[PDB]
Amino acid sequence: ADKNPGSENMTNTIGPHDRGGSSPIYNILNSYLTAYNGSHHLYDRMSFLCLSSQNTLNGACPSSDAPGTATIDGETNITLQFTEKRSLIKRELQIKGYKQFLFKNANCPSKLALNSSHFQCNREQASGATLSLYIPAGELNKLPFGGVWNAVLKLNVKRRYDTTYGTYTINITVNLTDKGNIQIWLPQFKSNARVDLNLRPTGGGTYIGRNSVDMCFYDGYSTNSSSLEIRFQDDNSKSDGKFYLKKINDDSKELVYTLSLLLAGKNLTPTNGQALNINTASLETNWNRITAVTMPEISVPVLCWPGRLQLDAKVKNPEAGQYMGNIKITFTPSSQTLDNKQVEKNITVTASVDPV
Repeated sequence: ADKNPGSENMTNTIGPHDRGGSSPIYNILNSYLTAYNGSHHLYDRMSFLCLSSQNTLNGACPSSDAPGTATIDGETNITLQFTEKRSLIKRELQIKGYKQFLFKNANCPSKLALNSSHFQCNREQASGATLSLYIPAGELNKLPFGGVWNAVLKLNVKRRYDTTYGTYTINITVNLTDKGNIQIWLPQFKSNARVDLNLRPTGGGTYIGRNSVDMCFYDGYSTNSSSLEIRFQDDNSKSDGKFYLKKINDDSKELVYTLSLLLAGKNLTPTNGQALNINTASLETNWNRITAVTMPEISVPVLCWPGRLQLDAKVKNPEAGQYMGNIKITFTPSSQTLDNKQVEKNITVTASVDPV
């Protein structure tokens, strides 16, 4: 059908793609018709130019008509800046671009650089042209961490050495997950987290203690997840929502403690085995130098939801000795409904009742 060139606004959503795998080719435009007319030949030399030759804000690539009359065969390299939604971190990816001409009586489907001079097919003038844009295989692998990476590609649509018809504004959104790196990060412990309750006698057989453990909940997605499920649980599940330390060498002797959690500005009170479901929108985030669980690498600090877990004990007439228990923390960040895996972290909790 006939088509008159002009400005257009487009949207592309890439993904979700997980950083654990190599990224495949992503088609942004495939032989998209930019212009065509069956009677005249005003569209016999369609060209596409970036707005700047080096500034990647909206895509950097040749910003004027190629000066040589020689046809430039092949594809144009476009360097495009992507900004991660939450972190505001900027990185550049390559987009490949090319045009193809349409002729009424013959076929010359050579790919031409966006900038190229026009040519005739068997002495015939083109009647129109298509535009193709894609992200080459492997480009996303360059990105440093999971998140929502956005770019706005801009190309002016032109009749070579003549009228500029308008601008194509192409919004590209890359949903880059990093599932293998979803984790509960503990700044003070690479492994085997342990806290002692620091019990001290206050007289009358009463013992009081308090300590805390810092953690950060990381979704491998720059905190773009809209909700999280979090739970704290211990061995001694006796079904009363309480947490117990047991005397080493004497399981029958127990010691009760309680938990409170400052989760990114929200004060919570976790009870044994009760899952907490929190909407993410109002939660604060912190930057943490969180490392990869295995691979792929997280090369630069990432956003996460910080939590300070406080353990309190006020205990009456406990028997002297060493006590120990475990807290199993589980975490599941929401998803657009794939439905992420649950991850965990274990904290060894101890306490000494020492009347000295």
